[PDB]
Amino acid sequence: DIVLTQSPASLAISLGQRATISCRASKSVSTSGSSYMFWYQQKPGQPPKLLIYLASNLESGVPARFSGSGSGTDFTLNIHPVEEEDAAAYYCQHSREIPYTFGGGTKLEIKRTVAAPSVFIFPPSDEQLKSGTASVVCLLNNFYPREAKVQWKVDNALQSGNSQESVTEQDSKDSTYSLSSTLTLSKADYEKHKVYACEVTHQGLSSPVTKSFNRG
Amino acid sequence: EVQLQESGPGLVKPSQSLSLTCTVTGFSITSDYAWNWIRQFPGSKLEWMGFISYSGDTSFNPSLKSRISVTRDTSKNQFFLQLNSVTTEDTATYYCASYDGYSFDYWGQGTTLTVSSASTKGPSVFPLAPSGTAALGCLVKDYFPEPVTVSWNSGALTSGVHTFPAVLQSSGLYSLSSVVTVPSSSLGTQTYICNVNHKPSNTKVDKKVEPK
Repeated sequence: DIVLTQSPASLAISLGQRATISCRASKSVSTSGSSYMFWYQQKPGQPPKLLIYLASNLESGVPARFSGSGSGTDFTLNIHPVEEEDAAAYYCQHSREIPYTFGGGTKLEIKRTVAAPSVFIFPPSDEQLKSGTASVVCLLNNFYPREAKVQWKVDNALQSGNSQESVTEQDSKDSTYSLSSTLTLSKADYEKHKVYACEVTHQGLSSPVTKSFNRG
Repeated sequence: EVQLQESGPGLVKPSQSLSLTCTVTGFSITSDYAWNWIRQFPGSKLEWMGFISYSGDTSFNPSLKSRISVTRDTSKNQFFLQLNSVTTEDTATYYCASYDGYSFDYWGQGTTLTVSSASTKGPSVFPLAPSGTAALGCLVKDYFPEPVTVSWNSGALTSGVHTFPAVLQSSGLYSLSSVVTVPSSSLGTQTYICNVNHKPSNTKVDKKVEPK
């Protein structure tokens, strides 16, 4: 089988600049006077979207900011100028022979200015408490870069092992990320304590931001 | 004009068979093209599985040849995937796509498929009450398998919405949150409802999110 290797695995590029992604093949994907190479863009919850076909041809409905070049074993996707909506994964693929195979993908991050998260804390609903479990939710909204630290405090006691977090993909408009952290406790443990705090560290913040509530 | 749409069970047990359908509209599957199945694993790797051509000839990925079948129903303008003896390594999002010898132009929306012995479970939906800018949301908790969809105010509210990737809890059930930020002044005038759909369990929940 032909192995497609993409480089780099991830890159961060400023608006207006050029993004360059390479696809190298373990043997030639060029035959009968054509290069059977394709480039796709993919965002979460969506199928791959074909950008470039047969190495250098622009797909209908795709901006001419996207271009492809190369032949044989070496191929390049260029994006210029880079726009906010280009935040996505990019994949190469060949159709030179059976089986068709794909590159491992490249994540394009759009560089933007540092932005601090807006932090929000949510107590468990009364409806949920009926079920015997309490979920406490902390939201970090619209921040950049992605690196962030969330710490849970219950009656000033640092929590460990009882939280889960997830982070959105980069926003297609404002180039930010958002993050949700959930602290899970039994109703019994929740009712035993008073102060529930989410402490956020991010480079956009001069010092940690703590959002908290008192149960009651 | 040309559209492809996958359909399938969403959940199958280890060792049993997976069967998927791609419905093609706006183009006859006997006219032209090769009609492909492509899957994407949880860590995002893409794998081409096989195709059936307009003439009925098939080509398969050698890694799957012993358990893959690709068939068609020309009267319904549909083609099919069968994958036998599935394992947890067959958990993926499955896509159908066209190929004409130049380009892979048309793709389905994808169908999520989980291989697990666990039963389907519908989510509980809890409000994340709002207490400048205010945030509110819904916690969609304790469902299986993926996916859920969430919209706000029946699709009328889209700005500032963030729906987070689900996490698998220690119970083996998924949990996710969806949030939106809105003007604080709107909390007394605008109603807020999250619309949750979990197709595997036929769960449709509209949950009002009221200031507390």
